[PDB]
Amino acid sequence: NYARTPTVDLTVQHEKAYQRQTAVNENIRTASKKHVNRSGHIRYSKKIGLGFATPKAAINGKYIDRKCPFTSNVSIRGRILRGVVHSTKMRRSIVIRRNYLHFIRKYQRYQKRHRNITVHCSPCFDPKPGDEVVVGQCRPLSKTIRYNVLQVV
Amino acid sequence: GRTDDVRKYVIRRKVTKEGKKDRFKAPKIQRLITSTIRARRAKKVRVAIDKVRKSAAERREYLRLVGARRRAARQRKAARHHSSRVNA
Amino acid sequence: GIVRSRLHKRKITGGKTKIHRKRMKAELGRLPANTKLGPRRVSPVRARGGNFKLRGLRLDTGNFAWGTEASAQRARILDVVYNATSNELVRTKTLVKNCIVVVDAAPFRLWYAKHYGIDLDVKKASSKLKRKWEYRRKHHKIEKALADQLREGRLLARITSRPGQTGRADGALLEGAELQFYLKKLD
Amino acid sequence: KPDPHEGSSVVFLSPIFRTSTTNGQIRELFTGMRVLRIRTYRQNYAYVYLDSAAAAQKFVKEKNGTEFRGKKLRVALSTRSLQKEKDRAERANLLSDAHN
RNA sequence: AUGCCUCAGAAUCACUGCAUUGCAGGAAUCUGCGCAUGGCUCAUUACAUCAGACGUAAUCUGCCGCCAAAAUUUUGCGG
RNA sequence: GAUGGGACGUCCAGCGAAUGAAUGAAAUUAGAACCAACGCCUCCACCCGGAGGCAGUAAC
RNA sequence: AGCCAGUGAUGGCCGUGUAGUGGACUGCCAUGGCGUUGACGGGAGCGGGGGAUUAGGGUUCGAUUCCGGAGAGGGAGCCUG
Ligand SMILES: [K+]
Ligand SMILES: [K+]
Ligand SMILES: [Mg+2]
Ligand SMILES: [Mg+2]
Ligand SMILES: [Mg+2]
Ligand SMILES: [Mg+2]
Ligand SMILES: [Mg+2]
Ligand SMILES: [Mg+2]
Ligand SMILES: [Mg+2]
Ligand SMILES: [Mg+2]
Ligand SMILES: [Mg+2]
Ligand SMILES: [Mg+2]
Ligand SMILES: [Mg+2]
Ligand SMILES: [Mg+2]
Ligand code: NA
Ligand code: NA
Ligand code: NA
Repeated sequence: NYARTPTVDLTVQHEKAYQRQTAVNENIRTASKKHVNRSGHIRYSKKIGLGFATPKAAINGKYIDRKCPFTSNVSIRGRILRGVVHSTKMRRSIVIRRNYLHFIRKYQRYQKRHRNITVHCSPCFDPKPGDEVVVGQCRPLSKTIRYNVLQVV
Repeated sequence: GRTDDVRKYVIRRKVTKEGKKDRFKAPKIQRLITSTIRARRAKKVRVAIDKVRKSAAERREYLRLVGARRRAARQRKAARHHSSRVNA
Repeated sequence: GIVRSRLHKRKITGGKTKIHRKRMKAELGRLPANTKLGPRRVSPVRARGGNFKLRGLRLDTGNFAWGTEASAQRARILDVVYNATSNELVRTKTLVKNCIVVVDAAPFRLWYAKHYGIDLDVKKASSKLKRKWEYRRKHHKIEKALADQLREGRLLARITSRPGQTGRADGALLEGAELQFYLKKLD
Repeated sequence: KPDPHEGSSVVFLSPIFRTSTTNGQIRELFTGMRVLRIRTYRQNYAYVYLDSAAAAQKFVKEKNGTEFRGKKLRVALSTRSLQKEKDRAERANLLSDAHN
């Protein structure tokens, strides 16, 4: 008689506005499984360029993250860096630290330096301080954020 | 009225210049349409329509080339499958 | 005037940046349109590189899409009922992107009758159209919330265009869990 | 490189609508000649086999462009030899017998 | 010290030279393009500017190159 | 009466722009049996009506 | 020797504005961000290619021809393109 009625998730819809992916329509039931995960839900995911694999959490998850490299319109291009997780206090953001040696020509010796960078982390990753991450350059996402986490080792 | 000569109704003003006979000044008439201008207007449309027709010909030749290559590939596949069937 | 540069901002260290050079035309901003709801009124703006932007002021109609049926109709907006930014926008009746509005449902009722033969003029149809209706209705199902709203005379939709940039108020009807999410808030 | 069409006794009718024509009205089109099997192929064309090779030559004549329930009835000659169809049929029957 | 006329946008100067109801040159104005380049100086300025390496899949782009174009019931006459 | 086949007529169907839907590939296993209608091949010389099976087979 | 948050400081959500990204900007939410590897403040100073002095390592100058930036007494606003 009538089509079945879905229900709100209540574990991801905890904001003032309805959270949704802009790439697919969750209300369309089509005969082709173009964008369908193992659970049968409609979910959009893609492969980023270089030799990086899309995590299974991204394909089979339920978060939204309109800033995610694997499930949104953010594109990775530029340079690739590695660092050490320094702090994970902000929401969906972490601070990584890069340590390097600088060469002083007059004394023929090295000295230690460091630099702090703030990056965006998708919910498919769960880094902790002391971990090692690989990040890739993207378009400006905030006042100080220019990188996205691609892999946690 | 329409289709009436206008080339001699234009007035001429006499300028009495010393040392020679008076010059007569008449304006140049604008928007005078002759047979050469009519042919010039009509050539533009026929040249334009030939350009779009020769572009349709170029598209047809490209489509024929694409179709011929796919026909050959299907024929080769059918021959392989046909040979496999009769070798059973 | 208004600028969009980072020169007036503090550094991450908290220090103050000493500004040399003046303000450039390439980084200007402009005053917001603040589109209201009413008889149509627009104002052209000459943007960079030529080209014209249209400022929406008091729009009242647009094209609204029925996503499930992949159609659209031209309908008149009746009122604004919700806004995720602040209640002040709902109170002042401001049309912006993602605003929740209601529409008159008359065009969508007419389309449903002429496509499926169900009336929420039908009996005067050709036999081959009647046969086509039976096929379409064979494996088509409407949902509770949509059928109730179409009978009532209004249904909810969200604005999909940016009225202050293009001067158009277009949107999509609400369906699925999105309809349930906003119905519970509107209670 | 001889033409493979003459001496065929098989004809081709281009605009024949099998959903509004039936075989009885198709056979009426040729009345003075004995008719072998008739085939229709859903792309609106048909094949008609005739007994004598001496036939179907004046049938191709005085019939190209004439009206047959509309559509102008384009008609030509086709190879489609009946003898080769019979051998294909008995080979298919033999092949199906081996399969089952 | 920034203006620009060719065979090829617009001359009835009551402008000039020859002819004798024309042929040329054409002051002035309208139109189109440029004046955001060049030249000068070094006051400001340390997550700024600059240099080496990279991006714009986050965008705009006249002049220049190679190209493209099948929308549109108009006009005359008799009503 | 047939999501039956052909005509006839009556509204749309150009580039660019706005909103919504579809396309923008696949690359982790091998054989069978029934019912719906779709395509072909054989009969009973054709037609009539009334039978029985997958030789081949990019799509239309 | 501590700096940053009324009035944006670091991040998140829906938007506005821009040619376009972005706390660039409005509303709401969390307590974050930087620092003895010298932040914050002060002094001198347009940056570079390069010049001077040459065992080697170094020290010092670069307003000035080329490249980049900024300005037209001071400082603000804008039209046409
Ligand atoms: K945003
Ligand atoms: K210009
Ligand atoms: Mg001249
Ligand atoms: Mg001018
Ligand atoms: Mg200059
Ligand atoms: Mg460089
Ligand atoms: Mg036309
Ligand atoms: Mg100075
Ligand atoms: Mg210098
Ligand atoms: Mg000085
Ligand atoms: Mg000098
Ligand atoms: Mg000097
Ligand atoms: Mg200047
Ligand atoms: Mg002075
Ligand atoms: Na003229
Ligand atoms: Na210096
Ligand atoms: Na310069």
